[PDB]
Amino acid sequence: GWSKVVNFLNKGVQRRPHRRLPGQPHHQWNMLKTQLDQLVRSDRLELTLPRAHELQQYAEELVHFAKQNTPESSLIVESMIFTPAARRKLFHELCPLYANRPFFYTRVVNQHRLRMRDAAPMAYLEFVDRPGEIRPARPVGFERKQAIWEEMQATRRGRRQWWNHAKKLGLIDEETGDVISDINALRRPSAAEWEESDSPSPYKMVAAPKRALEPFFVDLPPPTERYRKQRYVFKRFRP
Amino acid sequence: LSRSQQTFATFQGYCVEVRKKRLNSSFVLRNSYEGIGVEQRIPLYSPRIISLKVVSSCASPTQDFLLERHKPLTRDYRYKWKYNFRGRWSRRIGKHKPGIRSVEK
Amino acid sequence: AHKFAAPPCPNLLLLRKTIHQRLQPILFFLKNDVTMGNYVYDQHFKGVLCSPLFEGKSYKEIYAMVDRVLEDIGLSGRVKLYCEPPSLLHKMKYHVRKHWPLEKG
Amino acid sequence: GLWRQSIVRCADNTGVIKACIIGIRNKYGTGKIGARIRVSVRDKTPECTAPKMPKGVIVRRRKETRRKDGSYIKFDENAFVIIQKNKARGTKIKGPVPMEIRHNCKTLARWIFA
RNA sequence: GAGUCUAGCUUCAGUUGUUAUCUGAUUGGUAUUGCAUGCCCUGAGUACGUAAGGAAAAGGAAAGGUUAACCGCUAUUUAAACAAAAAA
RNA sequence: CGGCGGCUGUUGACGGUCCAAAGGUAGGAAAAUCCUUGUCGGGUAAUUAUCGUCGUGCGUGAAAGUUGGUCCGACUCUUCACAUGUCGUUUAU
RNA sequence: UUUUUUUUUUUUUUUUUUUUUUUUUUUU
Repeated sequence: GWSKVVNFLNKGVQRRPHRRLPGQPHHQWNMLKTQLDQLVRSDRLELTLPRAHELQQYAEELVHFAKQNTPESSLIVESMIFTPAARRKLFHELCPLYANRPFFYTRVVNQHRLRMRDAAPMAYLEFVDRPGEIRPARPVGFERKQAIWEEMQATRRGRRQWWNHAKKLGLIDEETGDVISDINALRRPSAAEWEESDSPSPYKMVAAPKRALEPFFVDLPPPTERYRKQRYVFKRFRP
Repeated sequence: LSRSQQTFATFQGYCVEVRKKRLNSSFVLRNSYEGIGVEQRIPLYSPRIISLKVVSSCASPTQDFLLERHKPLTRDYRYKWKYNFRGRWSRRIGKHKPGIRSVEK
Repeated sequence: AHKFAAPPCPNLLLLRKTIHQRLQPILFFLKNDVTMGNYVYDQHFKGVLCSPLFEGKSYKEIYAMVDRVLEDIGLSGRVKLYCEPPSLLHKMKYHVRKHWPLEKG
Repeated sequence: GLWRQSIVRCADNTGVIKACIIGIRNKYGTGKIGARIRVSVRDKTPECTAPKMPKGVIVRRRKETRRKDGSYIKFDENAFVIIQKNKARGTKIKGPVPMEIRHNCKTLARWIFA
């Protein structure tokens, strides 16, 4: 090429909202559908930047419609997954998670590098507020209020800047015109928690950080290490 | 009809369409006279409308269903089955003739 | 529509007179069915019908009246008629756009 | 709208059933209501007395017609009326007649508002 | 030295065609028209003419046709269907 | 086993004369042939295109294969009917 | 919600609309 044609042709051309994909629409939709399930099952995927900016559109809608907990919404959620494992995870680990998160459960990170074999850009599509995340996420709900109160109590500048905002949240005592002293008073029960229903055993489980541990040892690799397979097989040339 | 001439007009017909808008809203009426069918659309907001009356109504949930903006049941519409065709000049892929394909198989 | 005249067509005239006398439709069309045979005339009919009498009734009852009316003249199994209520005239979107010949009789 | 080689009926009671258009003052086939056109008679009744080439004016049009007041008017058929010596040949007009007719022949119609 | 808005030049066709004397306190002294198809109306049944017959100065309007612009209305086609509650 | 015609007189059955083995038979006939508009009739707002017919305008010509009842048709042409962006005049995915 | 004529509007200006270029700098 010439590198000038690109510029000459692009004059007075509108941008496309939805990025084109190789194949018929029926194929494209299938592709995106399957990639959504694969993204749900992993927690981070490595994809090209254009594609990473495209899959995030449905990545948000899936979680947005999964939290309604309605027959109608359930249908739409059903209409966007394939495998049962993704359904299970979405309905048992992600829904409880984003209980207090209004929106924006995903992000895109650019790698600023080119593929060796393709010379193409690369990016990561990782969920927000997940173990081993690239960067930490901000608090929401009562956590946010506590953060804000901390900020306020830290220094004068924070107090001044958050003065207006604090009023709405109720962190300012109207009876004395000062920041609330006790912040735990604004604690409320969240949806994620378990409502109240109202031993000397040797087989008792042991507390541990993600899931408990059994009092017995089982000779078994992790879930991700008990099923091996060759990634790729060479194809001999036929001269 | 004519303000100067003081000529009025009275039309009668059955409602066929009600275009729901803000200011450009209109209603379409259809009738027959001596076997010839006539149709006329009248805007809602017009200064010429002398009077408007209803002779017979059809109050029922069916009318309410038509008088409401419904939402898609599912996101299946994105499939776009009508686009799944075969090129005339394209390679033979199965036993499908040139044109739109079928989903039974 | 029809350039020249056409051979005598008494059944078409009888159907037009009977439908306009009993069903009092508002959008009634008729023509000869060529899909049944090109070398045959005045045997098969096809058209569109719509009358207020079909409001608040199911399709079974709607078509039962048409069949009963056709029985009185002896053209039951020779007319392919599509009928919809006036309120649901939008269902006939893709049935009016088509050409409609003008038989002389 | 209307165009050459078009078959249109007659609203008058002269006896003619239909006629073929021969000419019109248009290029893009957008014939309007009230436009003079030449017709050739194709069929006639056993008791007709119309000429071979009657001259008339478009009365009714299938295509919708826009109004000055933002309304629209539509018909189910295309019919014309014969004109002779600046007057209609017949004595009555079948069906309604639209308002968009400068000619005074519309008075013979039964319902001008319909 | 630098930012903005601009003078001059340039621009479809084409031209050089404009103002003596000067209301005595008396309602004041040229003024954005270059241009042009057909049919209808006022002027007008007037000028003209035994009769038949039948003009112009000016303006006003309904078709057809060309160029350009635009999406308020209509027609064709087509897409979208997601975050008001700090108890969330 | 190549083919088969002149003058002249009354629309003209008939009469004169030259030549020759014999002097186009019948049928078809504006033609796989003359002429790229022969008269009249049917179709269309227009038909010289095409069918029917007349048999003169030039002319073809019988086991050289002529004519053709019925049946038959990947053989020219006239004409009727449905849909149709072939179209005036071009749009959207 | 977008495009289009099959819809709508104009048929005026030409010292006008518009524009890439401040020029007393006679040897960068």
